[PDB]
Amino acid sequence: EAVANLIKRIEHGEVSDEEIRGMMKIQVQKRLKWGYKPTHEQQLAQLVTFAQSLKGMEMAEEIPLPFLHIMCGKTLKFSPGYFKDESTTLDESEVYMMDLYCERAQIKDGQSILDLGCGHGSLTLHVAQKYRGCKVTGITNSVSQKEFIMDQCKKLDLSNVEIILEDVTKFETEITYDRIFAVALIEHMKNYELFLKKVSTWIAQDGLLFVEHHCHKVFAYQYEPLDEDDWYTEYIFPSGTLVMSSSSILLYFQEDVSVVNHWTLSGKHPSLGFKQWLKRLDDNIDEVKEIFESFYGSKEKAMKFITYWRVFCIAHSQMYSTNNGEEWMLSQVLFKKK
Amino acid sequence: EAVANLIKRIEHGEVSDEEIRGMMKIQVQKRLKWGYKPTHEQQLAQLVTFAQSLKGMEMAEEEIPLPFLHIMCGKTLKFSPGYFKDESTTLDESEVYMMDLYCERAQIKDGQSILDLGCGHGSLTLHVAQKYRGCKVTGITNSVSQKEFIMDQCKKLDLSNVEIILEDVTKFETEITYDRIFAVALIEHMKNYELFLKKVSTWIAQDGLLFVEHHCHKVFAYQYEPLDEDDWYTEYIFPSGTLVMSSSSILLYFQEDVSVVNHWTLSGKHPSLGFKQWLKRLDDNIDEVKEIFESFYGSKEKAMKFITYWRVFCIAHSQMYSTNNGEEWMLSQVLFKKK
Ligand SMILES: Nc1ncnc2c1ncn2[C@@H]1O[C@H](CSCC[C@H](N)C(=O)O)[C@@H](O)[C@H]1O
Ligand SMILES: Nc1ncnc2c1ncn2[C@@H]1O[C@H](CSCC[C@H](N)C(=O)O)[C@@H](O)[C@H]1O
Repeated sequence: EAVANLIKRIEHGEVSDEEIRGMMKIQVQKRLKWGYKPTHEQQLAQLVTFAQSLKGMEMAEEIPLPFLHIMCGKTLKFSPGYFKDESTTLDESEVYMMDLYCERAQIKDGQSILDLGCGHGSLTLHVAQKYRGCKVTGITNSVSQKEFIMDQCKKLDLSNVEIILEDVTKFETEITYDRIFAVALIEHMKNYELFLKKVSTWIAQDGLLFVEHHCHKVFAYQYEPLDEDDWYTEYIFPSGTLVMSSSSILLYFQEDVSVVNHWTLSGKHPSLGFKQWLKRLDDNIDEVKEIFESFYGSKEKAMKFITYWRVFCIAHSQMYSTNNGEEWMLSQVLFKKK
Repeated sequence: EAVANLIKRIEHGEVSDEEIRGMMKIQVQKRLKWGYKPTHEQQLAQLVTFAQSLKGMEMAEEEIPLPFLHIMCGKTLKFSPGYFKDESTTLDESEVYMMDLYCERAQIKDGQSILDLGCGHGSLTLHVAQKYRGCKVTGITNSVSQKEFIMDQCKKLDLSNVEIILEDVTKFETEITYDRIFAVALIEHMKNYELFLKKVSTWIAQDGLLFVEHHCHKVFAYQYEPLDEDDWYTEYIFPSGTLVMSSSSILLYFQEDVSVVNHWTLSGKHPSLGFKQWLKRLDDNIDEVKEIFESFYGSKEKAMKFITYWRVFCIAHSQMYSTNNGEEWMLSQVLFKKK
């Protein structure tokens, strides 16, 4: 009704960025009041019941490279950076975070490395160049992502990268790997039990699996609108029904792997990154328009996608900033095979 | 150290119950300030670091008159919390309510083999054996007098499905496996949960389950080390060893040999009310308690030291579990399967 009509106003510029923030603040408080319970007994039961529900699901149920070069940092990382102090640039945050992944996943030169859902190869190429004795295998289901990475290997003279074009949920191999990364991938999964069971078979003897997931600190939820006045949910997530995990949810999925270590990082880090994405978009908006008009085939369709990404950045920067980054945040889990 | 004189003053009856309660409220606020951190990153790191420290430790560190337990405890001599539906619920009712809750949550069925680790005076061992005559129930305790009490109860109650093994659980070797294992208020006596759960996991039969209940803090874990030089509680209540207060989530990090099927907590109101009932029963029978302790401990002064211990124990722990409407210290129940 108005949920369709309010959007078009935003796309015309009738809604300022601060009004967008004010709207998402309303969305945030409704989600938080929905998720929190007055007793720990109820709060825990809500989580366990949610985790059990994922076990009755399937394991799981496009963006122009020139645009990603503008919005994302130099490594095209499609996942948060680590900000030491916001003199930290977007480019610096990508490297800081990937070195943190390497430290926490206990990467050693010479190991075989598997990067599941490698995207445009930020971590695949980071590890391959930093540890030249490693063999790094990335898996992506995107032809253009694989082609970009293989082209980077040429420009960078890398001989130790292989990219496999597959659906991770259907992939099968007899090969095992010393280290497996899944950075911002379980966000696209539903039955974590089946996902971790399959991945576990790929872990070599004494190997490790490192997972980073966006989450809320306490509770988990499917992206379903909260009431009639909720537009964010189906605007940002039009199709499918994905899951926002909680920081502790993977602790309940240790049938085939066991937790070695578990960390969280404050929502400040993803918030600062989304702010940088928006700034880069805005500072180059004319070039963004030409890229999108060429790819999407018209001015109006180009500006709908531009509005999407701006709202995406503004809304998620507000969400992750909530209460000094102590609501939505990042969870990193290190697993060994079990 | 004037802490000794404080202790000797409590024993001679010059420190009121309200003073003990107030002392514990101060202790509680200190422990909470110590444990809580301003960011989840720090809070979680504190818990994971603590869990990892247990993995390098020993499984555990290397006698109460029966007539006293008959007075203080409920009818089944349960040395662990009851479940209070209302505050019409009596102590005796709370024991049965809780043991029936254990049977429900551990999915107990007639005919199963049951192992009750650290069975104490047999509240749950006897509860299950009486309820399910096709079950074979084995309890393990390291106390001769506890075993003898349970076997005497088996005579009185005409039960033939109970065996009590007299053993230290941390050194116990068996190749028997069991459909259901209980560890109720036992890991409170353990340090290396990893080593403990590894050993117990070998006793779980095919498709079997292990049910653990532990007292805990909701968020953080700690060893019973004094917080400062004014802390009397820690070393008065725990005159030996470096025992551990678990957190409600800590066993989630010990799933190498067992994996979590379900996980619940219950409010600190339940243990709080139980300790209040223990104290009331002690006080309502103080003359016999003195008679029992004067005989067992010989001197009226040593008897007073031990009466005082149990009163302070009940007062302080009732206060501790009541903190913030029962939402700080509480009970955690975890159901595990093998592998
Ligand atoms: N079943 C599947 N098989 C392969 N890739 C998948 C997948 N489901 C999702 N993905 C991909 O996984 C990625 C998650 S985004 C993160 C990409 C990369 N890890 C980084 O940090 O930059 C996306 O590129 C998405 O298209
Ligand atoms: N290593 C060990 N071996 C056997 N029993 C032990 C033990 N360490 C502690 N215990 C016993 O475990 C019991 C914990 S108190 C709880 C007893 C019983 N589960 C109940 O709920 O009533 C005490 O009896 C204590 O002495």
